[PDB]
Amino acid sequence: MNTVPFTSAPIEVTIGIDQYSFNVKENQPFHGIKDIPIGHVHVIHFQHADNSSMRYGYWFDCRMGNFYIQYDPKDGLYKMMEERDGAKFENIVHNFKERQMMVSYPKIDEDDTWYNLTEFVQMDKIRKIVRKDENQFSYVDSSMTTVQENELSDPAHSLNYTVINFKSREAIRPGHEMEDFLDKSYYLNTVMLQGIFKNSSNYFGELQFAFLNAMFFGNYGSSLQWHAMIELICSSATVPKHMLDKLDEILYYQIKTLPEQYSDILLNERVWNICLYSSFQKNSLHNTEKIMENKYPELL
Amino acid sequence: GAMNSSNYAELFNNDIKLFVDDTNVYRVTVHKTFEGNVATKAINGCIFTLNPKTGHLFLKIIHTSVWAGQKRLSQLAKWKTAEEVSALVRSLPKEEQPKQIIVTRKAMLDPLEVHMLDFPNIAIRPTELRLPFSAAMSIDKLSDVVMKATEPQMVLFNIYDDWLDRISSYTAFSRLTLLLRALKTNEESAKMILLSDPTITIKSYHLWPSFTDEQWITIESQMRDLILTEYGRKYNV
Ligand SMILES: O=C(N/N=C/c1cccs1)C1CC1
Repeated sequence: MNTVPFTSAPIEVTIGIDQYSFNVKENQPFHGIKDIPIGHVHVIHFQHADNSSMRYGYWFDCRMGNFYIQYDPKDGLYKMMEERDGAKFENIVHNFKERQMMVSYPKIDEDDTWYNLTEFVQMDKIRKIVRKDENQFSYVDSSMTTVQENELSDPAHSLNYTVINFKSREAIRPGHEMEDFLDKSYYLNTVMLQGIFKNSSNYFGELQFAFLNAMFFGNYGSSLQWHAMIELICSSATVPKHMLDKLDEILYYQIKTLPEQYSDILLNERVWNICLYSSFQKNSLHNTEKIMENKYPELL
Repeated sequence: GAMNSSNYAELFNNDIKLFVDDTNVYRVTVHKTFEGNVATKAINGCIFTLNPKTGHLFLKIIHTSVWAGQKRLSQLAKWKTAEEVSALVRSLPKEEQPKQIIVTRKAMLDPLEVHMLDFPNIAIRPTELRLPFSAAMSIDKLSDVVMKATEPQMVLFNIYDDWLDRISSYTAFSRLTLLLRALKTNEESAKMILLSDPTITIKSYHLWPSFTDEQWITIESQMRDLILTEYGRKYNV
């Protein structure tokens, strides 16, 4: 088990850790989060009591170093930082635990939710989408735009998702216009899987990270990226059978974890109706179709 | 953007543009089989690609053989149209390639766009206008060349005959759409009006009779007149 201590909590803020969250009061003696499960990525995220817009947060992996949080009164945000002095850090952690000023990562032992949402997400791939290589952890917020969004302004702050475009030369082989546009299999399997992602796990990984950014940060272009990567698979007549079954599990747990009140801002009607009911793979997402119908029949 | 009544005079500026209509590309007759089921037989069709400023018509004849052994023919029709439009633009010298292509039916957008990926600077646009180009096969000489064709074939026409020697593009296009509208809503009567007088002939290199200016005025009034009578009959107004 690992720990992310907090120096202080000077401003009222709702703190998220993965799918859990806690309200902390201005200058409440809060000093961090303990018992964080090793083995998966994690995200710690903040919504100030006074700015209900701007969500923001840090993706990290406790194996890659000792990380803590410190409010910066100049820039006005809780900042993640790395402590290189291992001894100094165990010392801070131990003292705060002794004083019991830390909340416990509240995992139910039956619950594989976070594993299921993060199965293919790897810290190394996150740091390629969020390029800032002086840090081991990755800052994402509500306002950050994607590279594809930027092509249609500041590139240092961009989400470098892999660009998917169904009406591009990349996606359409000359002489197979109609075929490739109606049946994206060659774009999925040769261009994206074999070409760019190298394997389905990296693709699922980006798909999942995009989802999480979409629902935890309210990041619009992440939601666009998640839907595009779903649509590419569902609009391909030829998908490896192992990908279809893994996809149905992946989407099931994403829909399951979805805030019911944001179902209409986070799920694109067209894409979902096409994947579940029109596409080549309409019959291959039974678990996903069953939870969508019982929980959001309106969207369909 | 979409083409509508507001931005209608843009048709007659000096930016090259083409209208593409696919309504006559895949044509069938429906008939009964010996066992009493229904079957279609295809007949030859055409892509109606028109420069509204110049009157140049690129009538690409679609021979039934194109359909042989193919499924989902109405969907394929849209892709074949786009493939042929694209081939037409590639065939044209650079200074003659259009800056816009305006499809008369929105279902052509994705196919043309995909086929025109090599021409990112050509804008594919829909239209909100209700253009009567489907009636192009009511023009006897165009129907005749389509139906006689034994192979794919491009045939070039000026759909304005020599009118531009005497009227603007704006006026020529209004006359053409008026005639085609009339031919659409009541072919028999429209054709009667055009040909009633045996002393007004069609030149061998023309599509329409050689009306004088005053006779065109009368003809247009007769066409107007027909279209509003028909609207009266059709809506019991
Ligand atoms: O337009 C959006 N609003 N999202 C709001 C959120 C606030 C907090 C979590 S999601 C994003 C697509 C989801």
